Amino acid sequence: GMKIAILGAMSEEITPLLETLKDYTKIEHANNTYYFAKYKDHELVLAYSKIGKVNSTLSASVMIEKFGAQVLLFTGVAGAFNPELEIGDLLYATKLAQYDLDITAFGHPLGFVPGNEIFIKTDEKLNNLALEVAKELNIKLRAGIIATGDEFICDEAKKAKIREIFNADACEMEGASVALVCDALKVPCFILRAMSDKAGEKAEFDFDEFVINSAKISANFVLKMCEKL
Amino acid sequence: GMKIAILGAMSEEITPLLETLKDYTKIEHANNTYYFAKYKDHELVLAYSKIGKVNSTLSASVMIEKFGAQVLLFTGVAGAFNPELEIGDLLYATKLAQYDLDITAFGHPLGFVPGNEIFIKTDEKLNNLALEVAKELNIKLRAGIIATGDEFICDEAKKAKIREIFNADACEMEGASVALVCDALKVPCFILRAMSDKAGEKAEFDFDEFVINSAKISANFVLKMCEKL
Ligand SMILES: CCC[C@H]1CN(Cc2c[nH]c3c(N)ncnc23)C[C@@H]1O
Ligand SMILES: CCC[C@H]1CN(Cc2c[nH]c3c(N)ncnc23)C[C@@H]1O
Repeated sequence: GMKIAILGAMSEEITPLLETLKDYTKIEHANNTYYFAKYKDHELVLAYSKIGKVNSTLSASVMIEKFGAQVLLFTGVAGAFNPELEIGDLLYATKLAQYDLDITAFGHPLGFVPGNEIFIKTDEKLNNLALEVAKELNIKLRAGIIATGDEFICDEAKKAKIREIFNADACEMEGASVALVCDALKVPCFILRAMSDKAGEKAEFDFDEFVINSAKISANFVLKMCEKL
Repeated sequence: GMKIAILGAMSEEITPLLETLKDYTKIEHANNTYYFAKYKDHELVLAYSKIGKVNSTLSASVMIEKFGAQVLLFTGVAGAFNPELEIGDLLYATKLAQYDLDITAFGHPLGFVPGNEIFIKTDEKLNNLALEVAKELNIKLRAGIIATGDEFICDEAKKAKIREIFNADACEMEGASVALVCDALKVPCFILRAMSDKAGEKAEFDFDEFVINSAKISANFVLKMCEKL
């Protein structure tokens, strides 16, 4: 009966969970709304953070430090880099980096600042739980590296560069920051993304067309994981 | 009295305060150390966050949500954009933006995400307090706009662009994120920076030469502000 945080970046990523849960209580905090529900005897706290690294860092910190979350599941969409990924495919992050954290003028690798590492890992036990849920429900699930930064990527050259440097399978704007917070606060973290676009030419149009559906796929999956916790 | 958080990004920005305080208690939390001291009968919490937006967001969130800080003073160094600023000069931020928060592909202004604003303001009463301290101690103090992002700027073209878009007087990697956290959590925030470099060609060398001294200037000033709180 651990307290579980479920976090997305946008309303579209969390609204499907709220509609499935049906009954919940709202609390205004940190210029946002935090939702509280009981799901199959688990206390849940849910929110969308708003877009980007700072917003998602704040929400993760609030869910743990203020509301006492003991596990955090992130659900949302992402831009696909690995050519085997199609729109709608699920990817969980084994590790994540910030591609736009840059003090390389002083000789450091891209994504590195003193005191930290380039990559942050997610929780092994949660990742193994996800694999058993995927097997149980006959859902295709890929493991990979996610590159996080505060830009919407819609450029083939930029995509290729980030993929080359970090061996990244997808990009988004919240994962590495959320995973960093959870690691710092000793909370098991799981980062799941469904592909909404391929992060190249006209990715903005694919995102618009597929965000609602891809968000539902990821949302469903994390709610099934809550059952096995 | 109110509980005061004093936050920097690097050891160089906070160590001068610790040496002045002499006596304090260290607590390991959020993969970092938080320092607790009494200064002229004011309860302080101090830390350096480590570099960048995510790290500084986390520390500000911890200081407020976990440790109950009621006011937050940020102290450190910055890269000067306004040509009237010289190395060592003090600038407090009236407002701040994230120059590298970019969903402009969907038509939004640079620095904007839905639910937030382009600029975040600092606390008027703290800024006026700083002006009285500057007058009292005969210290030159300038007000300006600070642009925040996760890159060390050492490029005249980048400097010119950020200055043009945001009317920014200086740049750094933590201010807008810290100010955003404080605003979200209803905590008065003050952001003070002493110039370490001019953010152009060979800014890395100027930073190295002047960081220790510039950091001490900012650190001294925020400690004097604590006396008037
Ligand atoms: C408004 C769009 C930005 C949302 C969607 N989300 C994930 C994402 C999907 N496709 C992406 C791409 N091509 N680049 C970056 N990130 C993403 C990150 C922000 O919360
Ligand atoms: C590795 C050094 C970067 C430190 C110093 N700090 C302020 C700063 C001074 N000069 C700057 C410039 N030209 N660009 C960005 N930021 C800065 C931001 C990071 O915490």
